[PDB]
Amino acid sequence: FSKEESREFMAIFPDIVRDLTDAGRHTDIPEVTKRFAKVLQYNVPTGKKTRGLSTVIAYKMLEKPENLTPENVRLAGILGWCVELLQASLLIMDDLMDRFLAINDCLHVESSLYSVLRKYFSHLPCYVPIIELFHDVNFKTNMGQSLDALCMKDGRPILSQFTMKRYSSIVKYKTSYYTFQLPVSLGMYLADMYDPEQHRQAKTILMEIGEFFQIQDDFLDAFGDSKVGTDIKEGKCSWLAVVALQRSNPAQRQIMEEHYGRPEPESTQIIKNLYIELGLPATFAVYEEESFNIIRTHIHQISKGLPHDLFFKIMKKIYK
Amino acid sequence: SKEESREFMAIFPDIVRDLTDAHTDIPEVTKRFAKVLQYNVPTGKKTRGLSTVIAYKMLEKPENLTPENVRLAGILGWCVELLQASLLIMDDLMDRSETRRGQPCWYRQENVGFLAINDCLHVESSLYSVLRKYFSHLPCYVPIIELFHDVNFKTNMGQSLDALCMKDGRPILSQFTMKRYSSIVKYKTSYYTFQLPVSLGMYLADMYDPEQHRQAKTILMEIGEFFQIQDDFLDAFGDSKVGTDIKEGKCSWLAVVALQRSNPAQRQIMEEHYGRPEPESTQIIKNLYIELGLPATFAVYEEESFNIIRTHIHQISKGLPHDLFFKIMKKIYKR
Ligand SMILES: CC(C)=CCC/C(Br)=C/COP(=O)(O)OP(=O)(O)O
Ligand SMILES: [Mg+2]
Ligand SMILES: [Mg+2]
Ligand SMILES: [Mg+2]
Ligand SMILES: [Mg+2]
Ligand SMILES: [Mg+2]
Repeated sequence: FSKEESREFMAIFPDIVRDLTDAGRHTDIPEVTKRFAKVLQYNVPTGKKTRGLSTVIAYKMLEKPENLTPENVRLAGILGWCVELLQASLLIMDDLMDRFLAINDCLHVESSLYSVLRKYFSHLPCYVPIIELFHDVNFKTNMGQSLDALCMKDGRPILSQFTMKRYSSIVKYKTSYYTFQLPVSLGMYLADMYDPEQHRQAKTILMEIGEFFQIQDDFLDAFGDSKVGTDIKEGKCSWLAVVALQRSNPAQRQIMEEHYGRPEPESTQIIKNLYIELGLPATFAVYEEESFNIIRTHIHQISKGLPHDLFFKIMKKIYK
Repeated sequence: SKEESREFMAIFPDIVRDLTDAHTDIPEVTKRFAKVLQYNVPTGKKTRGLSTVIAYKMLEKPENLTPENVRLAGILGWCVELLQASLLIMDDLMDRSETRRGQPCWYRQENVGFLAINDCLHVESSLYSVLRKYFSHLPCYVPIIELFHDVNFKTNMGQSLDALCMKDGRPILSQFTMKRYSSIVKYKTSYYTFQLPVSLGMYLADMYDPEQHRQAKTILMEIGEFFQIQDDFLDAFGDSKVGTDIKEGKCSWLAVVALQRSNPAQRQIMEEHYGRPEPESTQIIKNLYIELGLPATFAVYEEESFNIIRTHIHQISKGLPHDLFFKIMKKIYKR
């Protein structure tokens, strides 16, 4: 993302806060409105904002050059901030589950994106497709979070649940829909691209990119150079654990059963030692090459009048 | 009405099928979501859902009241019950309550706990899927979507304002003012309990006049305030549900009026004993409420508020039916 893109995007955030905390309306509840301004200011604008900026990039690469006015690029930025409000509601739910922030702040921040959509988009043709997309992505993300939770019982990982089929479903529902599909489908709708076949072709490639993203992330959690990775300690349904269980003989399976998802640092080292023994680094190297090649092929094959450069830009951001 | 109740209840199983049995690659989580809906949504009294059907039947032109349109009103009623189910799942986790209406709180069930947050967000999100299935081709679609999102935002402001009356599990009695109490009841309860069912009935009847919605809101916020004050009164003085508002340190009408009427010695009793777990501390507060004559004060408020609201309903103008607001009044005041 360019300096211009990053700065124009960040310039919108203070307007979003004023919009949601009823600036100019003279509210009967100033103390709780002032608190909500702090909830937004403290939790929404501080990250890398990759999902929000991806919404702007998608719109710029899908729209006709002649329709790329400062006004339309700003609307794309506002949609990007709606994605970042959803991201913030999900990160807040994570902070609450890990332990100023109240439990209902995640519901409140999620609800706030619909107020922003109504303010800026209610008179445009893309309004109902956009609100229906957010509704559907919200429901699917909740299904993904619940599927992830069904891999744990009484504080212990259920290793029988750690299948590649279940892993692929968790990544798709919990992460890929809101992280990869939502920004691109928002860009398409703002560019008045409603063709189901176009949305379907984009979704197919973006779910593939999303799966590589999460597998790379899972690999680096254990084998990256250090934040310090806690997936093993937390008993997470990670690609490493799924492939470990595929490759394990009964003795190796017993090591996973005894030491996976334990608080003792020694147990994390025992699992890392097993991942090394099982050749998960070499397996990841093969997956990375084969997955990159398949995704590059599918992007080159993209039809229905969709631009390739958008998907290559997204892919190159993940693989580098 | 028996017929109205049974008609309404007959819709629920279809809504569960719409949300779980219509994502074929993830059956374990759709089966679980059916159980979340079945536990939290259809048990006990469905007053808000049924009030949506009643409001519609009193707002719509008699000739337009088909079984099909009455069923759409019922589906909107269930969307209100879906919103309520989401709010109470979350509130019970926040307040660490044991039961609601005798049922163990959802978050307390095996292997839920803080996963109740995801279930809250999931149940709330689900009502928009119901709206899309049944209303996407009707003119009322976007107004109804916008009303649900706006009421959710306002209800969250109410819950957060309620929380600003507590610090580290201790009530902040300086926050217990009638103006703060009125604002909590308006945002936290009255919007989703009273405004939402009536505004849904109006939209389904193609009544979009902002002035009509404004006139309805003014009366329904007044009725909503008496409703919660009566509820607060009966928590302490009702004949045994067992009231735990004092133990929980709630910003109740009783606590607010007690602090208004208290001399400095009586204030110190509230400061020492309000929101404490000890049964003797609840007894001390109840005894203070009796000493301060809160029963007589409630009796006077009940009479005066009934007369003021009745006068305000007589003065309602535009097309709004007076009989709807009198019927709601009769249901709350029981006269
Ligand atoms: C946003 C959000 C989660 C709102 C909850 C609204 C409601 Br309704 C909360 C219930 O209110 P309260 O806890 O004061 O009494 P009780 O639990 O019925 O005894
Ligand atoms: Mg990770
Ligand atoms: Mg409660
Ligand atoms: Mg509460
Ligand atoms: Mg009560
Ligand atoms: Mg209670």
